[PDB]
Amino acid sequence: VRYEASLRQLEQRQLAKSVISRVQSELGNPKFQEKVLQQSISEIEQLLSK
Amino acid sequence: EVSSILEERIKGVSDEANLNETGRVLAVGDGIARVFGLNNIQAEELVEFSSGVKGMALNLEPGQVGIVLFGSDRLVKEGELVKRTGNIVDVPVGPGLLGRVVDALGNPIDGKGPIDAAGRSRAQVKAPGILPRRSVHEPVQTGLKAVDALVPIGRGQRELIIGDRQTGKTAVALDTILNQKRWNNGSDESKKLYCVYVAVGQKRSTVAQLVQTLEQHDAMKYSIIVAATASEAAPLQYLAPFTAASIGEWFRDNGKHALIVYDDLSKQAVAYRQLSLLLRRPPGREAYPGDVFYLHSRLLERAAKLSEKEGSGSLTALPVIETQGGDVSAYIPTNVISITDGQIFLEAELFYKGIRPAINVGLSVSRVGSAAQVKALKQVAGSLKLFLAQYREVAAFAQFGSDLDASTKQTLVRGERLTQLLKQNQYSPLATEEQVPLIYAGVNGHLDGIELSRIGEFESSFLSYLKSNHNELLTEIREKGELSKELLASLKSATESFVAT
Amino acid sequence: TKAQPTEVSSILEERIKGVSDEANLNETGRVLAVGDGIARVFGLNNIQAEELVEFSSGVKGMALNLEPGQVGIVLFGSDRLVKEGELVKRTGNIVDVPVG
Amino acid sequence: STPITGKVTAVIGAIVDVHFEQSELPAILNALEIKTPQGKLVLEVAQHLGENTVRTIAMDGTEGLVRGEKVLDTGGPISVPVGRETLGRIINVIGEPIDERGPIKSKLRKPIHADPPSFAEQSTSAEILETGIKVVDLLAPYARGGKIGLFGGAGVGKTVFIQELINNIAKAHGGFSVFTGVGERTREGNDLYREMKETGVINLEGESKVALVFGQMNEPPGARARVALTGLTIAEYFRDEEGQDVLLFIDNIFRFTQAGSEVSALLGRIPSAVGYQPTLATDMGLLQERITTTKKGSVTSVQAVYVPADDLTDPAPATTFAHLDATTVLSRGISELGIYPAVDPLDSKSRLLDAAVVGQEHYDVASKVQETLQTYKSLQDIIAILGMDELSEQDKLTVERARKIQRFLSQPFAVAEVFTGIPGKLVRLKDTVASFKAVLEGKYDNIPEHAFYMVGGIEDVVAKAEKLAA
Amino acid sequence: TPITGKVTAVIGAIVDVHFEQSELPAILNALEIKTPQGKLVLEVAQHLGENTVRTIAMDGTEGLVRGEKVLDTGGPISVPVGRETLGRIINVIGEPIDERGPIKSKLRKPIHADPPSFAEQSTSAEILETGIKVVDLLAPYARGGKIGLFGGAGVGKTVFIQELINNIAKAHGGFSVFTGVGERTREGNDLYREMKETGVINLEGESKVALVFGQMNEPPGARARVALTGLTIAEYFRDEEGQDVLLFIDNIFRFTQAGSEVSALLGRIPSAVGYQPTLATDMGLLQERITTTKKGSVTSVQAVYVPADDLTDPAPATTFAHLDATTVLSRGISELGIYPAVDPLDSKSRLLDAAVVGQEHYDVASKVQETLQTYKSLQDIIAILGMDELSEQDKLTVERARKIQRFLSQPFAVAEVFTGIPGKLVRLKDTVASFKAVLEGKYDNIPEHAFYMVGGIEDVVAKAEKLAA
Amino acid sequence: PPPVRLFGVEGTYATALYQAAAKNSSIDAAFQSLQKVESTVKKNPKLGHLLLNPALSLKDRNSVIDAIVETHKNLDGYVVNLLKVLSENNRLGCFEKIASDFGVLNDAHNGLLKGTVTSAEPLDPKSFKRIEKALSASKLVGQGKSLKLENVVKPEIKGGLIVELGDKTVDLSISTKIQKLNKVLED
Repeated sequence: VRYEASLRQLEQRQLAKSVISRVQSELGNPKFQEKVLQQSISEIEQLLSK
Repeated sequence: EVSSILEERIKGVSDEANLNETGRVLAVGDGIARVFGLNNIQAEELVEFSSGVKGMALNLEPGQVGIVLFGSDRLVKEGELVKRTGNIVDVPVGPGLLGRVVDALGNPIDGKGPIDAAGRSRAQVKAPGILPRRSVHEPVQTGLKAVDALVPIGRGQRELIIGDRQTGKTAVALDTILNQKRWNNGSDESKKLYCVYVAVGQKRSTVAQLVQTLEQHDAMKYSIIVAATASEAAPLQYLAPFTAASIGEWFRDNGKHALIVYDDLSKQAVAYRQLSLLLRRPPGREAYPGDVFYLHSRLLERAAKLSEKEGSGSLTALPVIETQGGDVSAYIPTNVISITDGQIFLEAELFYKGIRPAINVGLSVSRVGSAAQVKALKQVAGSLKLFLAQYREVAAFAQFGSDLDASTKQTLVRGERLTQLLKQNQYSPLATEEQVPLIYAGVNGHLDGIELSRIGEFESSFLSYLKSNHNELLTEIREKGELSKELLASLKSATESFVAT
Repeated sequence: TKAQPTEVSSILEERIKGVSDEANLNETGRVLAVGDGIARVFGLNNIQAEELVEFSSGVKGMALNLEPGQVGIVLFGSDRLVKEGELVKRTGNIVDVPVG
Repeated sequence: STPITGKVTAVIGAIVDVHFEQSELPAILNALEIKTPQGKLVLEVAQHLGENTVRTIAMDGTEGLVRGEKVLDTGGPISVPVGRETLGRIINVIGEPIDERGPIKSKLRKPIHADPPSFAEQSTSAEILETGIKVVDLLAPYARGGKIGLFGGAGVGKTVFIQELINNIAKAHGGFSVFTGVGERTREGNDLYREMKETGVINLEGESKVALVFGQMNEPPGARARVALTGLTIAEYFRDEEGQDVLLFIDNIFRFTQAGSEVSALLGRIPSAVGYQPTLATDMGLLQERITTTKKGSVTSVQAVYVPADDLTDPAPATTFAHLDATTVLSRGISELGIYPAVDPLDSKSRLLDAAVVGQEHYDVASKVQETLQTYKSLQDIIAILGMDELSEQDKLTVERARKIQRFLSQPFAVAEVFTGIPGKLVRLKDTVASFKAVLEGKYDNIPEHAFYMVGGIEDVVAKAEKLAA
Repeated sequence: TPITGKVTAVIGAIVDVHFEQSELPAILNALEIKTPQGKLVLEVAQHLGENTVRTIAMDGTEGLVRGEKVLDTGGPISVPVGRETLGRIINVIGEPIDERGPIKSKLRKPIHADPPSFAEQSTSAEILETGIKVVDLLAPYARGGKIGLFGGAGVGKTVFIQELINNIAKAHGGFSVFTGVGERTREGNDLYREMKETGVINLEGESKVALVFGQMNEPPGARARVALTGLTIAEYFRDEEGQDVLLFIDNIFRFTQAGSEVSALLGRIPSAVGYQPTLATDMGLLQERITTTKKGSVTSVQAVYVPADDLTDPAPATTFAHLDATTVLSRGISELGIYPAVDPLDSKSRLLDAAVVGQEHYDVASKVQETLQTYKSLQDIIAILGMDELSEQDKLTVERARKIQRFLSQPFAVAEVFTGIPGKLVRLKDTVASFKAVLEGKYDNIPEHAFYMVGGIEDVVAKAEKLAA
Repeated sequence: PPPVRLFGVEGTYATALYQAAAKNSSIDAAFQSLQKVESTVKKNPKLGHLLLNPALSLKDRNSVIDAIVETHKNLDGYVVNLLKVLSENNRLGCFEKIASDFGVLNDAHNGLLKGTVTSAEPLDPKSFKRIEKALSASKLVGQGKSLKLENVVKPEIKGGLIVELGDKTVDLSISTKIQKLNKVLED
């Protein structure tokens, strides 16, 4: 049971480093451009709703 | 697995903030940030710095609002934006706190899953008024015979455990918690004290040993452990008693009786000192800021025996103050002494002398007196106070070692035996129903005869004997709680019979 | 920055407005701020040390601190009576008591 | 006038600074009210710092305040309500009944601050109060309209001592009384409320020959400071306007000193000796000087004082020590001896104790007591090492009388028919002088020591001897 | 990160840099000013705004010219850890000052490391016997524990630690860390030589010990982060290697002290006695980075230079709080000539219990405590009037206690030079027996001098014979 | 009364200048002339930089002031009285500081809202315009104060945008979202 619980934690930190790898992938892409446009228009909708 | 559900929850937190107040960090250092902005800002507010650090705000200045970080500043950096939570500090309060160690912000640090919380409350809550209070009338038995006899504990009382550093300092308190197993296990809710042990400034290892000890005696099934280890922030330490108090108030509010041990407030003072001096507040007396009395007093006054219209609620408090070098004139010890309703002075010399628990009976008072002492136990221990007082006087004369008269030696002989009678084994409180006989024997002078060396043997044997024969009698002492003429006679006969063993 | 009566915006505002001290702050002073029974007055340049000065609250004081740009009067009367900006005529006689 | 709107600039502590509107000046010792979700927070103007920025002290909690927010000016000192309607309710510092007997039906209000009566107004007659408590009566009689002072330890039955005084003297007294509690525990408060309902000095439907101003320690230090001033103003109304005699009581006045010390620090004043406020002398002076027996009335204050760590050399008790007319010390040792009253017999001095004033007989008897006890103490060291056998025959008889006298002081309190459950005793002044005279003459040297313990008069000393003899 | 700056101030060893670009390092980042003295390593401690940080300088700051170019190394200083540390003396920076050239680095880790969580804690219960009689009798140690010493430093304090190293660390084996904050350089050299001689360091072979040494000549600021550096080396063993370690710290007063020096310069309102306001936090953080996790158990030995030997001083006081066992050693007991000079009424361990070491041990200890406390109690009376004027019953107690006091001295082999008496280590089982007999007065019939400066009960018996001749 | 007090140290000087010039009525003239002399102080590089740092006398300072009013005979008289104040207080190190502050008070008096839309990279002009429109549309603009939109480039704020103006910000940067995602996914 002790190693089983440890293995779940180990899986989570392993999968955490994959999040870092994925973060580098997103910020590399022209998703870096395209999602900024998405955020921009979202701020237009939101701040206009104020 | 568990990861997929957690990620789903994380994806499930979106939705823009309108950040109606911002401010830019500028002077930040020493863990005490100061931000410029925050035109709207409640006092004592919780502000989330954009770095995942949350800090309460304690100084509002017409330049820079001084927000004390609850985190380390190694995650904070200059010019960050801070977004005001818009809620003054609050903690989850509920029944689920029973059997849980929780840190200041109510995260289970024993990680027995999320706290089952029936509410949230606020750190500062005004104390019970004169009108919603009724006089104390409910005993609390610590299972330390000397404590029960000399400085009886009731409910809604504040009694200060004071004395030299960690002279099993924690252990003196822990014994009280342990004896509350007898009622707690019992289903009498009118005798149920839910116990909250607050540990401020202690290292994680100390706390861990304590919770383990509590689990060993299987008492953790009624304990709430509020902890603020020494690693954790000075602001969190400062906030830690006040959030413990609110946790107590949920019990108190429910009318359920409870007891809160605040061990040790002395470290709260150090924390408030650090906090104040890096809020640049003018240095107070003995470097502890001059409003520490107010800080401690407001905390302490929230334990009370609420009126019968308020359902006879009662949070009981036991503060614990370490005296540095036994200095009772130090500003922080002096302040606390005034606030509290008792002193339970522990003396190091008597500890070394082997009187454990160690109580200097002259420096110990219960100003709330024997209104909360068990009625039976009051009768038996009636002249115990006088005897001990005589013993003290006699002992002083005895030092000079002048040829003492027989009257002085009657006292001396009686006194010596009484002292040995008081002694009890640490981590092993004794049932009050079976402490009443021992005091009867002593007070009715049967033990005065019995040789000092074998008093300890006699005590053990006497209990065995009463268990054997006068177990009908013991049942009556529990049941009727006042020694009637018949009980007094039965007890007198039993003791007399056991004089020669 | 440094404590000056030019910190006091009203004094300062007169200076920006090109209004001068004109023997009402050489004579005569006007309180800048009163706390702790210690009015700190801008003016009174003719004051002699420890001289008795009388407020318009009828309070009398002596001027233990003579400081550059402020004269720290100590009130012989209650703090309550005194208030800021108050004309403080210079009694012009160092503490003296009838003897005879 | 036209409510001066102020915006808070700094919430620091009790100190909250307000930036009142330009061209409209507030004034020293004014009262500001800030409308708050819970009541009106009262801030007392305590400095002007210029640019219409005042620095004011809070009298209620400062939590949740938002920097800047309208602050109305109600002007002048905090004005409490005074009246004969004030009798029979507990009234907090900001002048609101906290026992919820509905809003007090004000006749007049008066400011918390008021000027001490002038030398001309003050004329004080020497009159002798009777306490009934034997030790007090013989060894430091109290004086009517006095400024009695209960110097003593922490709650060493401090409350109890005052309670005995209220039980005897207050009930007896024709004047009103005001019980003012400065920074005291709500357990003690609730007990006092209940007890004074029980003793009927407060009769909720009936009349009340006392008013209460309960200020408790769960109030901000600033609020704690002006509890004293409030209570005093009620007394002034009684003294002056109602023209009656009073019997003021304040408790515990170290809390008054302490409170002032704290907000001094907050006021930014450089701390004075042993951290006390540098204004301690004048502040104490304002309180004491305000309390006096004028032509208008007479007020008999009994003020409790807590001597920190029983060191009277500490500046706070020492400053008070001068200012109070009829000192009484309650000492740890005497309490420990099991002698309750805990009054220290050789450390009790009263202004009226002069031979003419108390009468020559009273004086002579008490003089003999003082010498006997002082002798006993001097010889105590000798008895300690040498033993009693090496003392003079005369000395041995003196020691025996002194032990008897020591426990002859003991009297059980009426208010310790709870504490000890032993019926209280009120012993007539003349009777005490007579009874002590007998003892000194040694007309009870055939009486054992414990037959003097917790007795009353002469009759009691004999009776308890007969009882013990059996 | 390459962030140029200029040196705005050099107020002591607390240089302030003013970055000219709007990229600003965070707090606890590290900067290198390159000079003809090589790099000087500084660590950001405050942000004072306007692109002006204020940095603690961990190297000497003499010769700096204001406006001097700075470059930001970024993040906390990263020491190099491994097993390759074992057999090195390393400077605060991490430089190999034992001049065995570049340390073969595996992982280089930040000096600042958050203390392991409440969950990670694992409570000890081990008995660790040192064979020192006074330790064994009065307050047994435990593996993973935090052991504590108080008194004058290297007045015998250093020797005590050396005795502990001599006993415990060969038996323990495995990794061990010696970290000496502000120690006397010559004493450190002696230790280095001695360690090499006793093969714990075998430089030809492998060393199962590593060393960090911070000389007291090192600038105050440097001394502050000697400790943090050592703790990192320990953490690598505790965590990554997962093998039980040892740790020695001498003096942790120097850690507090160093902080107090920098504190003033940093600009903090001085707290009582003059100590830094961050005294409680800094000590707390440090002492929770030394702990026994479920990952590993690290026995630590901490040495507290009590200033003026006043325990009431706030820095020693707050140290007393974080220790698991202490054995305060008193100058008075030193004057009595008892080496080891441990005060016997001022020692405690949470390991002295009648469960932990059993009732028989506890009973033996109880009687010792009572006897000695009586002896202390009668010290006044003894001085004012003769011992003959004490009660006969008491005179037996006094005679016994005088014997117990003399008995407690145990010659130490590390102190063999100083004592001139060959040291002796006495078994834990033997110790309980020896005291039991003495308490029953079995061997009380032979001079106090017989008990003086000698080992176990058997040795005393023999020493009576030696005296008898 | 100024249009909201801001700045204590140096800003009591600015406040005074403002209110004094409100009583002069001409604040704009004062500001403009101050701006012009301040600009020529900055565009005086020898001793208009190297004697912005006090080290010389009160009398010498006065003579520097005299040179300054030779440099422009348009400076009103209130800002010439401001020169007197600064010379008398012998504080020249807060002259441009006061200038900036007076600018803040002045343009508050003029009523111009200030803002910035910090982003990772300079945004589209269509984005600028859309945001300008949005901000004017929003209740934040009182129709009495007209935004400044200042793009700042801050790659450290990795992607997204953060709009700032008033004490109100909306931060939809990528860095913050990543930060939060990571943090909660470390939980």
